Amino acid sequence: MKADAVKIADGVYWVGVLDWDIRMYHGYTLNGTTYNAYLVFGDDKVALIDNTYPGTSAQMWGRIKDACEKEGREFKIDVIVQNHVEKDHSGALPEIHKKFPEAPIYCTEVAVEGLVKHFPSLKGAPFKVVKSLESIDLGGKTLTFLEPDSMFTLYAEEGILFSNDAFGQHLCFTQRFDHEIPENILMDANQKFYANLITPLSKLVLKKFKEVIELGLLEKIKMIAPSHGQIWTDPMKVIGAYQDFATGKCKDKVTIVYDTMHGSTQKMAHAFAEGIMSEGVDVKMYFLHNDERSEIVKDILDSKAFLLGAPTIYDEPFPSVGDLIYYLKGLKFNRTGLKRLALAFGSMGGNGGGTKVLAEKLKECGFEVLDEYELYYVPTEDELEKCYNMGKRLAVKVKEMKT
Amino acid sequence: MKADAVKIADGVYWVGVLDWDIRMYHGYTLNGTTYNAYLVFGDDKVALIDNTYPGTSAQMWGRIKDACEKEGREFKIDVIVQNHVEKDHSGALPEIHKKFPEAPIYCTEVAVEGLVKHFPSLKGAPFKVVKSLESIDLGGKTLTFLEAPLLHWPDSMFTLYAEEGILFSNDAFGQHLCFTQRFDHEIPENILMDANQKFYANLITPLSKLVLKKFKEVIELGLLEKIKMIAPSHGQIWTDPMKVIGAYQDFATGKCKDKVTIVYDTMHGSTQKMAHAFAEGIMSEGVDVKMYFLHNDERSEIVKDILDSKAFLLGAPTIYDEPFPSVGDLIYYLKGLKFNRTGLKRLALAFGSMGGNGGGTKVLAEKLKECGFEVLDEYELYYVPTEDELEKCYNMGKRLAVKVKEMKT
Amino acid sequence: MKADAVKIADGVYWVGVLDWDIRMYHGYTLNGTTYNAYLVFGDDKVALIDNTYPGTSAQMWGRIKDACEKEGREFKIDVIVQNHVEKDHSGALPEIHKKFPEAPIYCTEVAVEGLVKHFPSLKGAPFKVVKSLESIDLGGKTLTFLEADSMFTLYAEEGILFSNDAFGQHLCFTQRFDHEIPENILMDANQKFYANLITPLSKLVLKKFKEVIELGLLEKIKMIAPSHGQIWTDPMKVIGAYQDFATGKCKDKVTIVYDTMHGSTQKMAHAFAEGIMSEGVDVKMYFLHNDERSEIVKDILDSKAFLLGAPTIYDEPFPSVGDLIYYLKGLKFNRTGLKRLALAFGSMGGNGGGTKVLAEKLKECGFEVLDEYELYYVPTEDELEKCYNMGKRLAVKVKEMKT
Amino acid sequence: MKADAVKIADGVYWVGVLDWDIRMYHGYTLNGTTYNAYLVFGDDKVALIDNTYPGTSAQMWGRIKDACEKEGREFKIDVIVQNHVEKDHSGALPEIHKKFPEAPIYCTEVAVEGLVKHFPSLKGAPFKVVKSLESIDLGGKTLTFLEAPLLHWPDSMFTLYAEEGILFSNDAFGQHLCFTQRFDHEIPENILMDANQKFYANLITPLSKLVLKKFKEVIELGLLEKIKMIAPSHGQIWTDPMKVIGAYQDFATGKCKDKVTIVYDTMHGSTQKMAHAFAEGIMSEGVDVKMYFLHNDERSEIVKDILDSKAFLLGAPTIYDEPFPSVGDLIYYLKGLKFNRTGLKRLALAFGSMGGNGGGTKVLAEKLKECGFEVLDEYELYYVPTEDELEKCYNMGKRLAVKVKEMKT
Ligand SMILES: Cc1cc2nc3c(=O)[nH]c(=O)nc-3n(C[C@H](O)[C@H](O)[C@H](O)COP(=O)(O)O)c2cc1C
Ligand SMILES: Cc1cc2nc3c(=O)[nH]c(=O)nc-3n(C[C@H](O)[C@H](O)[C@H](O)COP(=O)(O)O)c2cc1C
Ligand SMILES: Cc1cc2nc3c(=O)[nH]c(=O)nc-3n(C[C@H](O)[C@H](O)[C@H](O)COP(=O)(O)O)c2cc1C
Ligand SMILES: Cc1cc2nc3c(=O)[nH]c(=O)nc-3n(C[C@H](O)[C@H](O)[C@H](O)COP(=O)(O)O)c2cc1C
Ligand SMILES: [Ca+2]
Ligand SMILES: [Ca+2]
Ligand SMILES: [Ca+2]
Ligand SMILES: [Ca+2]
Ligand SMILES: [Ca+2]
Ligand SMILES: [Ca+2]
Ligand SMILES: [Ca+2]
Ligand SMILES: [Ca+2]
Ligand SMILES: [Ca+2]
Ligand SMILES: [Ca+2]
Ligand SMILES: [Ca+2]
Ligand SMILES: [Ca+2]
Ligand SMILES: [Ca+2]
Ligand SMILES: [Ca+2]
Ligand SMILES: [Ca+2]
Ligand code: NA
Ligand SMILES: [Tb+3]
Ligand SMILES: [Tb+3]
Ligand SMILES: [Tb+3]
Ligand SMILES: [Tb+3]
Repeated sequence: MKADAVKIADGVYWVGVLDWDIRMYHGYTLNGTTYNAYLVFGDDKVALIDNTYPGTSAQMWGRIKDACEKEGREFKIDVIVQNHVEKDHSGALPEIHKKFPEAPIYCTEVAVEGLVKHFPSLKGAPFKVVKSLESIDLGGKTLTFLEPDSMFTLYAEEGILFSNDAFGQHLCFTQRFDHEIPENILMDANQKFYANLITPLSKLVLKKFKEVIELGLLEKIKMIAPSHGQIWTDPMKVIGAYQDFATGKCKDKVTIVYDTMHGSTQKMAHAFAEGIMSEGVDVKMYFLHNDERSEIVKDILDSKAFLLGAPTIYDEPFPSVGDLIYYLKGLKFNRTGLKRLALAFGSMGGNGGGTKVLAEKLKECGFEVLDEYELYYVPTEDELEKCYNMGKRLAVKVKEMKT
Repeated sequence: MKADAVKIADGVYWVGVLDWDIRMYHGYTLNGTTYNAYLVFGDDKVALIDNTYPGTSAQMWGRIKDACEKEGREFKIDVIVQNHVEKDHSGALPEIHKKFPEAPIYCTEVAVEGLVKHFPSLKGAPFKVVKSLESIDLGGKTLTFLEAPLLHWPDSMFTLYAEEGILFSNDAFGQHLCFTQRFDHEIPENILMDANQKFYANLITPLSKLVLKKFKEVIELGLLEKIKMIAPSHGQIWTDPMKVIGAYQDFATGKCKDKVTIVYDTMHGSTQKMAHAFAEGIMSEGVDVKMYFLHNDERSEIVKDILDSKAFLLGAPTIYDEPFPSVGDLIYYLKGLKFNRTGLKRLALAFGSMGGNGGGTKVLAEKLKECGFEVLDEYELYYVPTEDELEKCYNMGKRLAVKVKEMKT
Repeated sequence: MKADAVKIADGVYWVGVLDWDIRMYHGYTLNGTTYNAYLVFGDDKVALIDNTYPGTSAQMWGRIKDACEKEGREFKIDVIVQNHVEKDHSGALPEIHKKFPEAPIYCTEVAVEGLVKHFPSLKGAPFKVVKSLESIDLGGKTLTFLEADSMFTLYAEEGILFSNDAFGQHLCFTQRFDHEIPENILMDANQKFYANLITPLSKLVLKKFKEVIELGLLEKIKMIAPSHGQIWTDPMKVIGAYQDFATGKCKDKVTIVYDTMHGSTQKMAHAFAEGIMSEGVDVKMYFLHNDERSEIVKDILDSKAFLLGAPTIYDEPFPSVGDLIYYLKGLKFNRTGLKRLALAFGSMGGNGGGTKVLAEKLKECGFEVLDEYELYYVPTEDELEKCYNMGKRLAVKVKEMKT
Repeated sequence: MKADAVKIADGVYWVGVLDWDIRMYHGYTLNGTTYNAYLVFGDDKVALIDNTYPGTSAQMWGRIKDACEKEGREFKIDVIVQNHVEKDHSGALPEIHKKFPEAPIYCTEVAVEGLVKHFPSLKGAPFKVVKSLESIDLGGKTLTFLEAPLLHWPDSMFTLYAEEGILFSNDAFGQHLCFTQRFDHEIPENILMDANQKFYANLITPLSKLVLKKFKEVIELGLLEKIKMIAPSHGQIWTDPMKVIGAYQDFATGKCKDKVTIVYDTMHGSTQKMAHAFAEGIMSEGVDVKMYFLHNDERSEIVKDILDSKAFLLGAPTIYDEPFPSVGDLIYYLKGLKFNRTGLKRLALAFGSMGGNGGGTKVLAEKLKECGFEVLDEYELYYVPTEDELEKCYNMGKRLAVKVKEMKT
């Protein structure tokens, strides 16, 4: 396939893949994504950093051949860098190794095991295990590798950090850089990526950033080139966002999620929202029947409170909540340093109990559950006024919470 | 709307609603359903048994008018029977009460409170509370009301038209089917019995001990033989009531097939490969397999197949120390259904792929035990299975299938 | 239901409905919408302008009650204004007329017929037919009705135009005004609304705007309060956007749409995109298997070219294209004054013919069809280079077209 | 992957793939399917008949190895048969040729060009072009290749194992079903025949005149009686070949039921009300109705029901002078299927609601005529139907149903 490479610096090209048509990846919704791969042309050696998903290499090979032609160089890769084992970035490694079998493959020790388990044809390939802070000279360009299957690669002379999934966003535009798309789209996508993939590592993000700041390594980063989405020409913008998300900096905002069979829990959810809105607090409303866990958690990330509602069905809450609860148990939002507030609610026709389960699970997920409200069938006008008042009292507590 | 009634016995008509276009109801998938309502014409009085979902009464009113015209009777309803409070059978009650405000409403004591909570305009309506058992005479036809026959729902009743032995069972013995044909014998048996199995699996499973208790009582009392037809609130009318009663007895006592239901989810395909390998092992022993992929399959079809399966396998990869979250929906649903209430603890295996510390399979095993399954083993592997690891899945599936065949029915 | 009204001016409130959970309306996808209704308090009479979808009045009644309480007025509506017959804005009229049966209903002559056909209980209601430029005095506030079944209502003293669907956007936020949400979200939603609902009326928008500019009506508009979405505190921003869309002002951009059974048409679509991108022209890629007609036409609206691809199935193009083609026949993009460029493409296994149908239908929809390309089964490397070259030549022509 | 082969006759095995988790294929909905591949062991040579979709060969290789082991034979393929080029049956050919590069590949002349276009690594493979009625001897078993039997696809052929009368028919007589059971008689007849009807409706309808021509040729010549089993490329194997042959004859000649298929779309619900009212009229005459809502129903199920319906109703509201656009997808699909090729011009009515000038119903009538239907009438109304307008829909449906019952197929 003929496909053009994009120059990102002198002798450095993006040779990635535009996955235009994918709509979901591991339960994360998106309007396409990219698998970013990079080609560094030293005076003596050409290095390929990461690659692409199995079966999607046609674009990558076209861009590699285009870059080599633009550089007046033969079609040859001398060094292969594999920053991560996951197949969205290593899926073409068996093809690359077959075409260039003498090119050493630089990766971590655990990555050698993971890559051969994925791709048995790589058994006996020339792996060069990196045990951190190792560097190689390409001829006027230095690549420093920093580590368990993942690592970052720094092109030292220009300060380009090949950060793999860190600082990535699932976006698929013809534009390659952060500044070429609307800021709201970029930052919303970055927020979704942090919420779904970085939240449980929040304490690690804080610990690592202080080390990097105190050592003086932050100032050596001029560009961040991740494995998905846009390339950051303003690295402090994404670093700042990660710091805010890792420390629990939230808006005066509440995320409400519910499911319903006959509509009563929906009426309650809307009534809680009216109470919250009466205090000038923002609301995001999600209906589990047709909304996505990945968008929900994006909004929980900068919300100070989270309401979850569902009716009772055979003594349990409506089962769609179990998917979100399992996902929240994995994400561990309390790792951000904040225990967001919460309320559990729902309608019932007999013994009830679903709201009691929701309250217990919200506490297990790290939320500070303030109250529960379960009612019988269709809410009366007075019961909807109770939902409003509860939402109003919650919204006052939200505004009093610092940062 | 002009719509014809269907005669089901002398002076008894179906006047229900064909909900042609609904595809899902409380998370239960279906290709339309019906809201079955019935008109019983006595010599002196007419009774309407149940009605329909809010906003769907146009067909019902057309059929009621047609039935009156076929009977040579005035357009009048004397008695309103509510066998349940849920809006799929009581949604038109405010309209019926407004048209016929002196027609008493027969229902249970709790149903009065539930009906007024749904529909405040019914405050002050002429409710007639049925306590345990009560009969009324329509003139040559007797309706006997039986309060909370499965005990669990105090808002429900069965109504028996005694002289012809027609049991108006409400949701009991119902199936979510929408055909122009009204009777059990007018559609393919597999469609009818598959729909009945799905209805039991999703709605009756946790009440299995009560179904058996109620059946033993009815058989020892001699009431079973008075039932000549079962006219439920959804789907087909049973002209062969022992066929559905027999099926309910089998499902309530845990009579299963030499069959395994496998459910999994996957991000990169490794758990899928494992699931297929377990199936190959099971199939090598002549045991049936149903395979479900949680990415796009439905909880309501899954539990239909668990109901007559002797084993259940659940697989998912690990994502941040937990199993892939789609399993949580099915696990919450199984916790509600309580399959152990059938008297059988179906066998189970938990499996999955991992990239680091793993742990998702140990969570699946704990949850399967909480849902009442007898978890025999767990198998978690690293990334893509090797040929030998797929052979271990096959062997595990083969050993499970031998155990499934040795389990007595 | 307890729900607060929002003051938009002295004695003027938004008393609408937040339809939080709707995801589709007449085949138009959205993340909820609103049904905006307005309450105007004259010194002598109170007027309700529009209302809401059947079964969604709970919020509206709560906000009306709240507004009357904030004003120190009794719960009473003296005048009812119905700017449109469609049920998303007239669905509560039977309830409003039942509560206030002596309140006249102001609407156009055709609207009386359509409202009684929807709601037979309104037979005998006190309708007051409007012909155009009719005014009513509420006591210190004047409402001027403009017939344009639909009409605009102007609150003359403050220059507030109640424009019904004109200038609307399908958005559901707690924030009510244009300036309170990200500009990209507002303008993308406005673009989608124009593309799906105003495109075929483009010649009328330009005729009306010229009439309104030549006269002194435009400067009397200080705020545009539509029936969906945000209220425009900057009315020239949306009027300007409507002018651009009605005159065919496009970007150097191409929208590519395709469907595929085995993946060959997808490969072709991606190869055309690579050619287009080599010339610095933007690409939006849609896959009909799971993408939406309403998003597709949003992007066609500011694209200078449109590529449509599909394989042949029993001598016809893959049937999903028929839905988009029927929709484009209704929208009439040539009414913007521009015949956007187009190419038809696809793969076949025998006699083919699907691309010839696509090319004929694109011409019927008003596109300037430049070429067609149909190939046999999987494209070879040379055939993908042909797609690239065709896309490259199209992109040169796109850049030469005067905006 | 370890996976067992299934013996279907002496030295003949199914070695196919269970695609458990697929839900859609080229716009055709299904609950999984299979890619049926077969191994014929003669005394001296083994032949593989078709294979599977790219990336799904793991099961196939396991079953091939298993069948060899069951026969006490080495793991070797001597002859490769490609009854079609399409990748669901040729996707593993590059792997099979790489493992057994001297095994000739029997296929049609066009098929060589199509296979090399899909798979360039097959350039220089040992293709053996078939011209029809050609046979090969495997040692006590004979395979007879029949070029383009349905005529329309020059890439296809049928293979007959002459001694046992097993016809490997590729997609002809196939069904998209995925069960552990392999034969027609091991599953409910309604599931099998409904799946067969769906397969004919979506894939064979436009070839109906060729089906009749081919069958007439086969019957006068007497080759019909040499067919003891039909082993297609998807779904169940026919141990009762006259059952599927009979069904194909009925579908190819336009034998229909007293049945009407109604399809509609709606924005505000008025067209839905009309559709339901037409159905009530039809049902009053004892004629069957299938109702489809284009918002969430599938073209492949719709055309299944059109195939044995004597009439077809299509409704949609007007949106900017055109019918609601979802109808365009169904119309494009019907233009391809050419139901008039069955020899019957099914009756039709176009209907819809409008808010201004209308015109959508006139477009629907023109398109229905282009698709080969006999359009009897059109009915377009303003906004919400009144009770009298719904009575008109009922009466129109009643008159259509009387005409449906008078039609002799
Ligand atoms: C299938 C099903 C099972 C139910 N099981 C229970 C139950 O175990 N306990 C209970 O209190 N209510 C049960 N209900 C009643 C609902 O909880 C009740 O209708 C509630 O008002 C529904 O709220 P919703 O309108 O938000 O769906 C059940 C309802 C359905 C349809
Ligand atoms: C977002 C994400 C989070 C993950 N978290 C973990 C983890 O916490 N522990 C672990 O062992 N593996 C983890 N993995 C790796 C997967 O479990 C691993 O890739 C596995 O092989 C996937 O199985 P599958 O192919 O069935 O999806 C994670 C993978 C992803 C994409
Ligand atoms: C159900 C079906 C019907 C087909 N009909 C035709 C046809 O009428 N004419 C033709 O030339 N090819 C036909 N083909 C072959 C396809 O056009 C061919 O595979 C094409 O390359 C598919 O493109 P895609 O890979 O983009 O789906 C048909 C294929 C299928 C599966
Ligand atoms: C976006 C849109 C465009 C419309 N365009 C037209 C039109 O061009 N001509 C017309 O007669 N009616 C038009 N209508 C009105 C519908 O045809 C009318 O509301 C009809 O009653 C809808 O029927 P349904 O309820 O079955 O959707 C339009 C409606 C909408 C929402
Ligand atoms: Ca340079
Ligand atoms: Ca897309
Ligand atoms: Ca290890
Ligand atoms: Ca349907
Ligand atoms: Ca009487
Ligand atoms: Ca008892
Ligand atoms: Ca851990
Ligand atoms: Ca254990
Ligand atoms: Ca939503
Ligand atoms: Ca008129
Ligand atoms: Ca499935
Ligand atoms: Ca031999
Ligand atoms: Ca011939
Ligand atoms: Ca017109
Ligand atoms: Ca006509
Ligand atoms: Na009421
Ligand atoms: Tb990644
Ligand atoms: Tb029910
Ligand atoms: Tb509107
Ligand atoms: Tb096929």
